[PDB]
Amino acid sequence: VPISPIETVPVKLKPGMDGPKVKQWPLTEEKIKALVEICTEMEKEGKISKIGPENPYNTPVFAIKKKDSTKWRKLVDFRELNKRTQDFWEVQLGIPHPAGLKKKKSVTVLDVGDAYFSVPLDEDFRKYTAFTIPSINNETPGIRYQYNVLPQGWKGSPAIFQSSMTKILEPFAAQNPDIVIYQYMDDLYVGSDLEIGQHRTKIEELRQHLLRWGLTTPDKKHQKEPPFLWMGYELHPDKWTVQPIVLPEKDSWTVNDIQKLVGKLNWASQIYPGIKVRQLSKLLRGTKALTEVIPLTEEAELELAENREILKEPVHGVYYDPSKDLIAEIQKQGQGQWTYQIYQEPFKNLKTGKYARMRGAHTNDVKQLTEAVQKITTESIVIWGKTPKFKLPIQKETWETWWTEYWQATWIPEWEFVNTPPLVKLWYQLEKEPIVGAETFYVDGAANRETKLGKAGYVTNKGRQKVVPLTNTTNQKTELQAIYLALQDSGLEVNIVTDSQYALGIIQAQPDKSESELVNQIIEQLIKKEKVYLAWVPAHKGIGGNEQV
Amino acid sequence: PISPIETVPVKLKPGMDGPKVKQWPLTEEKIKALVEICTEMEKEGKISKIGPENPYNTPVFAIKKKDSTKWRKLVDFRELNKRTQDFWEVQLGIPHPAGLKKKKSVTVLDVGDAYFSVPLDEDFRKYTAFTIPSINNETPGIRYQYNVLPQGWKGSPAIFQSSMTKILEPFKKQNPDIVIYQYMDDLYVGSDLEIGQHRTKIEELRQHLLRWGLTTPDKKHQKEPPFLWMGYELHPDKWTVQPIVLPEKDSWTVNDIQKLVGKLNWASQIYPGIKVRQLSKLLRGTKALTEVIPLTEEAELELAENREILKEPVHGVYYDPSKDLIAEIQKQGQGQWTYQIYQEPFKNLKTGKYARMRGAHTNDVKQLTEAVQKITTESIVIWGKTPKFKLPIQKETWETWWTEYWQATWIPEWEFVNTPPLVKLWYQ
Ligand SMILES: N#C/C=C/c1cc(F)cc(Oc2ccc(F)cc2OCCn2ccc(=O)[nH]c2=O)c1
Repeated sequence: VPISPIETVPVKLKPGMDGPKVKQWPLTEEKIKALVEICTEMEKEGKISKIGPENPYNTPVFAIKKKDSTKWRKLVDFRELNKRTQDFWEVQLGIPHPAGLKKKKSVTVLDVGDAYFSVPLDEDFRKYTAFTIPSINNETPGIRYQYNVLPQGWKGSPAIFQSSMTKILEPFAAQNPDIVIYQYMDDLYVGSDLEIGQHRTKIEELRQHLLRWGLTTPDKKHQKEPPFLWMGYELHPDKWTVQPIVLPEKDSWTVNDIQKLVGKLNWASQIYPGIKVRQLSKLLRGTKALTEVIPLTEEAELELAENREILKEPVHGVYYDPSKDLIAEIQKQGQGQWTYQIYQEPFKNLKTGKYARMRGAHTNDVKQLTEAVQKITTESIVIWGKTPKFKLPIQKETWETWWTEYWQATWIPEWEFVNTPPLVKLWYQLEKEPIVGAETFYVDGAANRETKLGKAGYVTNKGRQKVVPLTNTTNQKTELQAIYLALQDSGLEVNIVTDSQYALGIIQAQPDKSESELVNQIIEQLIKKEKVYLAWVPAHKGIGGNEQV
Repeated sequence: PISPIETVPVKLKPGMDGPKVKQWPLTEEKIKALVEICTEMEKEGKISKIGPENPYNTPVFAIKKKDSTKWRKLVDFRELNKRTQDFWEVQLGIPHPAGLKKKKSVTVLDVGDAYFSVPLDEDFRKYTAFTIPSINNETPGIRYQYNVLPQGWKGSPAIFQSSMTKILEPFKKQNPDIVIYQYMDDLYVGSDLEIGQHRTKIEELRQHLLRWGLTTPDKKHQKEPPFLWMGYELHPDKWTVQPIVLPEKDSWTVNDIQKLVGKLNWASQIYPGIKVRQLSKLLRGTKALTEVIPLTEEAELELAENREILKEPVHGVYYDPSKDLIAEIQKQGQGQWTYQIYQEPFKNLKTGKYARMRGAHTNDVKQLTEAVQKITTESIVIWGKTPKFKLPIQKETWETWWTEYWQATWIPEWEFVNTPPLVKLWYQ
């Protein structure tokens, strides 16, 4: 019976709310007897206390049998009390990433038993946790209890436990600056560079401290020894990797199965380089029906095959050495997919990852590269608390040319060029000034929103003019189509004039790829030209405009 | 330390809870700086550690003072401000001196330290909670709350307003022509004095505040600065708007007249009295863009009329105090940036352009940052409040790098624009 002299954390109900009141009659004698057997022992240990029924509050009680029926477990549903309890500080958002851990000569894992019941509950609040064990029929007075300690499933339990643990660890860490303690949920992880004998002595010492405060640690074995299967990882003394990834074989796939698959792939991507989720996640654009059986496209099949080839043999990440420089390297996968590795030494990775651009209809390689650099910078600041040096497949002149003329402010930290094809380049550049000795194409196109017919055409200063009909199109498509016609029918140098702000918008963005075939063809033409000057004029003001519809 | 009054009781707006905001990840360097700073602040009783029963959180950052080698802690109170100060605008609100923008010189002094002498209402302290984060989520964050009036909270100068008034009273009487306005941690002092005697008067105010118990770390390098410049000086008399200019050319091509007609047609959204007709008639035929086109008399007359109407200010443009200020910035390249502060579209309360320096010092983010700071300062001087920016930058990028160059004790509201169009050159 380890009662604790731990200072309690003051707790309030949400303002204007009172304690929960719910009557529990049901159900059967057996459950009642089990509840008695449990509650007597809990009362004996001081975890709960029988109370006089003076205008109290109540909460439902259940008894649920685990596998191997030799033991029973009591389940109290506190949701209705959780509604009325005050908010607490967030407990733990993320877990620490293994790539950010430092190598230690010794690492010990400590599991604390009955953690919540070892930590007392604020006195004035205790009455709100009251519950009743039912009589065997015949409306006889039920057994009243209340919690003296943190109830399992109660809103404030994990946070209060965390702070209690921190305070308990406070005096030990003061006498032991040479060791590192990470606290996670009900577990403690103690690293040290102390010699194994000294380390084990210190661990036993810590165990004794914790036991003095009413917290238990394993006396059989000491149990966990590397691995160390933790939060989907495998932690080894000199290395870390993911737990084994298994990709199921199926003749049929639903949205759920694809979700799980893509999840496993994403998880696998942090270490195994080259993982591609694009074609497989594109099948998930079916966000309407979640139970719908989804047929696999050929692209998705090939991609999954590639991932299976990558996952064939194991790969491992290393740990972080603060004394060494931090390097990040990026490669383009070509489909709008990007992959990267973060490392210190050449044959070892701290971790890997991927960036994909789902955003936008049109984009280009340089901007995507910048976004990747951004993602990696954020991730690095989170994990190691610093920004990595970058190795990038881009010439400095390319980058400079892009950012100097770009409308958005962008910046990249210290980085150097690495030559590993494909290189990131500017595939075309529009002239800043009109070209002397070039045919001028006044272009335009229009569509009927109803009939979806539309057309596109041009007229040139040399008197040449063309008009082509279109079907199943839109005004935007007709404007782009007009520009494309002008490109097709012109020479190596061309001046185009458009009244479409949209088309000029797409072209001035300098995209190297798009999901639209038209824009792709326009891009090809633009690459094939020596000089292209695109100019814009107000529509319908009839300046130089096209009079034909 | 003693409490001059006990505490000024603070209530929230009905139906509003305290701020809960995520703390952004920080560099190890900045984390250590914050840890040091807060250890000292705890040692002085300014802040205290808190438990899990305090749900509220406010972000914190580490900047550098101005140019210094010493780290400064900057708490972002924007949310708490909106959840509190909106009710101390009415109740405790500081009146804004419309005559300040008319002065020839305006110096800015940092009075923040003063707030640290005054205790904060016991029940309100839990809303000042902030978190020094840990790297790689290794340890739970370090949690403090203020025991005294925090810098950056708009309630601080409001509470301290009376003390400030009575401290400044003797200086105001011997200098009745000097305008003094307090925005948060800052004291803006205007005068029509010659620059030298203006600086002397500012030093007089510094010594006055100092012998009255107010430190103002605007103090210099002591005697000899090597190449650098002294305390922030503004000149709101030169702060008027900017007109729209048209290119002056000896010869005009088809292209030039096309850009001209376009820009004028855009300008017609502001000035209704613009006519492009006679300029459009000259482009009637389909011609090569490089073909030089002589201007007729009608077109020239039209260009003269347009230039004449464009140099006069816009009619019916006034400041609505019930409406938020909006500042749009667009990047002009070559270290130049242009901006417009407005309320409703095409009605511009203020416009301007900034170029810091050319080459071998600064990048885009630094320039945009300094721009935002300057625009905000102007806005404060003129309307007594800051605008909400639309920033031409990627959100995550800005959220990463903005604290590097930020020298200001206040932060404005911002959102990010991925769209912006052709109109760039039209503002330059
Ligand atoms: N179960 C389980 C494991 C949990 C766990 C989680 C962590 F984030 C760190 C952890 O152990 C470490 C504790 C303190 C440290 F300073 C470093 C730790 O690194 C773990 C990697 N490791 C493991 C075994 C070993 O001999 N050396 C080593 O660096 C254990």
